[PDB]
Amino acid sequence: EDRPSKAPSFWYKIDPYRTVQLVWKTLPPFEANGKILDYEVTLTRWKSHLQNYTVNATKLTVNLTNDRYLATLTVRNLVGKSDAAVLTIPACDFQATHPVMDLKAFPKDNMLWVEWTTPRESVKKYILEWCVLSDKAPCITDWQQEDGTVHRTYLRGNLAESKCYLITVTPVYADGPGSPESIKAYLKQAPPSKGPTVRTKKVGKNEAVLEWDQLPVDVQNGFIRNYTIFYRTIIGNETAVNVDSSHTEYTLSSLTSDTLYMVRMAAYTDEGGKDGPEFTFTT
Ligand SMILES: [Cl-]
Repeated sequence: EDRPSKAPSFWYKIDPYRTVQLVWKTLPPFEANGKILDYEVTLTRWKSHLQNYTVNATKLTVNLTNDRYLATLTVRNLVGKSDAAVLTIPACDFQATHPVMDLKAFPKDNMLWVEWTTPRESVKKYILEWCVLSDKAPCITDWQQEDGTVHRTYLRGNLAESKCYLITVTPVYADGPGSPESIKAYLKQAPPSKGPTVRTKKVGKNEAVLEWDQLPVDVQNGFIRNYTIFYRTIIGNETAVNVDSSHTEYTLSSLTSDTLYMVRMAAYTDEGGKDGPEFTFTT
């Protein structure tokens, strides 16, 4: 046989000394060239001694100083160890620059494609992170790695429908990271799983002020384009009104004094709408 053909994809996440969570990917069999026994990591605090760890996992958490660190990672099979994958963990006082330009993300062939403008400087590699935005879950990111030549690609892995992904592309140079650039996108959108709840702020005699709360990101199932307010009387006709997606209050005009009105709202995505709970009041 032979040792692993390739060095693993290699990246990190840091947040307060500071705690760094080194992470890597599992090399495919046709690159691992055999059963993977373990991985070897080393971290050299600038101008200090080399620290090392061997693990049979795909992550490593350590407490580092706010100094700089050079990281190395080698996956090991029976025949030997793969080439090392190098990282530079920038000193706390590091200033990143040179972001990507014209970042954009769009679904095509059931895959979520990301593309940007290839920068002037020469890039060593790209890092694409992405998590599902929710109000009942933190931003836990999946990720991948691309060569410095790439300027158009797709997120590798299992992506969900009706889920709003926050994608981040990060240039990587020998020096450290470039400035990140993010963007929100869906693999496939769909009618919201819930409609807005219309309630009366200020009830009047010849005019009513209605308010509602924006749909939590998880129930939208796609970018909300606009709302729609329906209302009628027990014996009247139903009137519909369009409302900008940014509005949280609307004022019904031309209302009859001492009357009962019935109201309900709808939320619309690029793929349809959803009604909310019916509501009633009286002038
Ligand atoms: Cl990868």
